[PDB]
Amino acid sequence: RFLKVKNWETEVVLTDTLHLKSTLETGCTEYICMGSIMHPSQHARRPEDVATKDQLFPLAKEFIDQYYSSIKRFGSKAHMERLEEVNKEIDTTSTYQLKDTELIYGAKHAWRNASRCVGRIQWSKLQVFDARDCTTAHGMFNYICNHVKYATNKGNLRSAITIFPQRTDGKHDFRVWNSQLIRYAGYKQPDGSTLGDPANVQFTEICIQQGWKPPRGRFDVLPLLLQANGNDPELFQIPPELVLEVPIRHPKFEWFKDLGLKWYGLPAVSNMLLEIGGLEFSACPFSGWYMGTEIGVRDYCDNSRYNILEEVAKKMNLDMRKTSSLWKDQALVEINIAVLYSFQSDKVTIVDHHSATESFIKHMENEYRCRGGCPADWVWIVPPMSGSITPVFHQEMLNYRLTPSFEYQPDPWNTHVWK
Amino acid sequence: RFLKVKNWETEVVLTDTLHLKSTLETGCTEYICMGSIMHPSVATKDQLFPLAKEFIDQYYSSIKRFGSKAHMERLEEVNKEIDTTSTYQLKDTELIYGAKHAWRNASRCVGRIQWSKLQVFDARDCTTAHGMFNYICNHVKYATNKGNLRSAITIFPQRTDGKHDFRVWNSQLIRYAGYKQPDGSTLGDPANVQFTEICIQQGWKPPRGRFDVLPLLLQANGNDPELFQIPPELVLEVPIRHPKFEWFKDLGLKWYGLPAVSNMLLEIGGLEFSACPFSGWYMGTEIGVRDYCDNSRYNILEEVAKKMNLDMRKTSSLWKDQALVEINIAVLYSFQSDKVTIVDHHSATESFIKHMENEYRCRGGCPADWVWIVPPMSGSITPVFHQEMLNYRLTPSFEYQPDPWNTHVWKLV
Ligand code: HEM
Ligand code: HEM
Ligand SMILES: Cc1cc(N)nc2cc(-c3cccc(CN)c3)c(F)cc12
Ligand SMILES: Cc1cc(N)nc2cc(-c3cccc(CN)c3)c(F)cc12
Ligand SMILES: C[C@H](O)[C@H](O)[C@H]1CNc2nc(N)[nH]c(=O)c2N1
Ligand SMILES: C[C@H](O)[C@H](O)[C@H]1CNc2nc(N)[nH]c(=O)c2N1
Ligand SMILES: [Zn+2]
Repeated sequence: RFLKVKNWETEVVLTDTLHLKSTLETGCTEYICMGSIMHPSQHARRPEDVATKDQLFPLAKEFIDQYYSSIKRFGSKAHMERLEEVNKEIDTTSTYQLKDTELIYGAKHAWRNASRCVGRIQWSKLQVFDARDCTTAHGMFNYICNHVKYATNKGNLRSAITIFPQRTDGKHDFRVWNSQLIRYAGYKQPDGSTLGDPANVQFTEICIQQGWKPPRGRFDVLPLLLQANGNDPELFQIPPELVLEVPIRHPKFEWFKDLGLKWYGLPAVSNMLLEIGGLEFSACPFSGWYMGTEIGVRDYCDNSRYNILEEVAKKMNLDMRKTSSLWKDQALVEINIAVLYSFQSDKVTIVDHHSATESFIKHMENEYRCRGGCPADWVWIVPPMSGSITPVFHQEMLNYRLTPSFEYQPDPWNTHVWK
Repeated sequence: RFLKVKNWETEVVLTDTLHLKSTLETGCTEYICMGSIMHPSVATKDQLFPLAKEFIDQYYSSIKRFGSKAHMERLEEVNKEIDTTSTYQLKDTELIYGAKHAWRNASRCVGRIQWSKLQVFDARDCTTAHGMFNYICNHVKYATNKGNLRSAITIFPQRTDGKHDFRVWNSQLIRYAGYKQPDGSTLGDPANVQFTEICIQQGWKPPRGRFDVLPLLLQANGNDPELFQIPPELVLEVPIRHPKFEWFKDLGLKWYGLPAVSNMLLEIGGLEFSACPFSGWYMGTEIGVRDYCDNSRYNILEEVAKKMNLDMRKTSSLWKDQALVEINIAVLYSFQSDKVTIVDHHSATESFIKHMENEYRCRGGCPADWVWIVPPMSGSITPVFHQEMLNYRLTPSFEYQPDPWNTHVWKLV
């Protein structure tokens, strides 16, 4: 059945047929909505490790069919032969291998399918680095360094994904143990408080426990912790010259630069899993450019993060006596003004939440026009500040799960059998 | 079957068993989620007993009287009525309980920590629009309480055959008129333009100004609705000024103190109360963010940013964001100075989190609509933003109904 979505600010209605292709459960039922659960479902597509032939082949035949349908070649010579080819590979190795073209289509369509991503207007501009030949942590580190250098591009950032060998039996997983390629360290204090970034206290302590000598500051770039083919992970320090960083100053308040804050320029998620025709790529660092709110709202102001609202209000001469002065809201805007101004001053790519949300509505129209729909997750698309004065707030959205996709995966130290 | 929700700021984990009690659809399916759709998707005898049995069993359970003599008698008494009359009548106790639980069950409402203190006015003896006006006037006075606002609902007879419905045509009991101009602009509140037209056509002579309190349009027993002017002295209003910007008062802005929604439908035990205006007090952002800053509303963001000298050339200045905060400060300060009840979005979200935990503890869950609970500004810095929530439809519930002018078949001339 068709389904309609409406924008209550413009009354534009869109009709969704794409959802008929959705594959995995969302977690919801007709009696219960789970649209604010972080991980609602666990509906995978095969047993975690090596499926049987009748379990893996259907998923592959699905993806190949879709890819050749994409390129106006359904049922053609290449398509029929490829099916037989994947049959014989599965028969002989219990898995199969993607062509380079199929790998790129797959990567680009996982992004296009990422319902939580406000940035997807860019989806077809992704640069894919094939690292499926990699065999060691050292090689993993080389591929990552090149990723970082390409994607940073001196501040004119470029979207990229690097794809390491697919999972095979689960014992031989490639993993980036860091959650992002570049994050700051968090240090548990003697008095019980925390220095650096609290999100990373546990990882930061794994690194120290692994032999990292922490400089023990507020903005200590963490080492890379890389796992190849199921071995114990290994530490690597990213060459500093490759880590672009922006000092936060404020266009008006000169005292702001004296708060001593900076953030890195490149967001690069490295703990997610990419899924293409039954194949699972457990290591696939991908990177873009920040929306300003990701730094200034969440990274700086969350309570279990940097928590600098506290101080920015003091230096602003604000009534911190009661909430109704809205001192939190007022500092929160100034901080985000500063992040945007600092990144733009240093000609480092960044997008504000007004431009980004506007782009996503344009993207949404585009998709409904040519594709029959566009999975979008209102809870994540709406920026965490000034929600209702952005155009996505008044936009109805359908959420559903298309493949290929990015998926979550457990932290490798919960499941790693050490050597 | 249990179900868990996590707070990702505090790691508190609550366990929802109450969700098994729902039997109303959400519009979500197993493979699509519709949690951001505004509106997803009369009874015969056969349909009615089970709904009534459901509510009566629930009521006698709530008072530790389940299976009692008085419980079984009420059930049989209810059955008799649905046979003899095709409907039935709620007791006064049942009505109060139902009214309060509909509030308790309203998943989009962040102010439900107050649910048990609802003052219920039984207006089921009403027969005419003039009767309705009297009841509403006494609702407004009382709830307003000279600025010390008190929650209250007034409940009118209930639907019978669909033909003799009571309706308040107003969407709230106090709203400002809106006049579209020949040049395309709008005077007053753009949100109420259509209802303003309806009133004018019914005979209302508008002052055609910025803050005209609309007249009540009251329908009783399925008759044509009638106009009535709320007595001006019962409409408490707050002039909006700002504690720092002495120029803010020059915007000439004011709002009414009493938010009082009147277009919804109250469902208790299969009975439909199509007129049931209810009221509480404001969260600031309802006025400061959605009333004055929604582009389709009073839209004073441009004007406020002007008078702040902000750089309005590029969005990344965040002038919009900056002007929004100041309006919302001015709203809270204005109400607190005139000692009219109001809650800011921080305090309100903190209270709802306490309320939710308590309701999991004592009730086994608490249906909540994250898309509506999260304030429309500064979301991530309020605790609900990080709170996982399960959404499902318990009854009694408040429900949406179609606008009366889209379905009313007229009588006069
Ligand atoms: C190019 C600039 C991009 C911007 C501005 C952007 C923006 C965002 C933001 C703000 C979020 C929510 C993050 C949070 O609040 O925690 C998000 C989610 C996400 N983004 Fe993007 N993104 C960009 C590029 C990319 C690329 C290149 C990929 C992968 C190819 C990607 C994949 C994702 C995924 C998979 C999620 C959510 C996954 C989940 O949790 O289920 N993004 N995006
Ligand atoms: C006393 C203080 C109250 C506060 C602070 C409050 C606050 C709110 C807010 C902010 C909303 C969202 C409105 C929007 O942003 O569009 C809401 C929705 C709602 N409130 Fe409350 N409210 C209060 C009292 C009540 C009472 C007394 C009732 C009924 C007896 C009630 C029933 C509802 C309902 C039914 C909805 C959502 C209706 C829908 O599904 O659209 N509220 N409330
Ligand atoms: C590529 C990219 C860019 C950006 N600017 N932001 C991004 C945010 C996420 C993201 C998704 C879910 C959870 C989290 C936080 N762990 C981040 C992500 F995957 C990729 C992002
Ligand atoms: C009683 C009460 C108090 C308050 N403070 N707020 C309330 C807001 C709504 C409401 C529900 C749906 C949409 C809208 C938007 N006009 C408002 C409502 F029914 C009742 C409210
Ligand atoms: C499209 C979207 O679902 C819609 O605008 C909703 C979102 N959340 C909301 N939340 C509140 N409090 N009030 C609203 O009107 C809305 N509107
Ligand atoms: C409980 C809630 O679903 C959770 O905190 C979500 C809400 N929306 C979000 N939205 C974005 N963009 N990023 C997030 O981490 C979250 N967290
Ligand atoms: Zn849902």
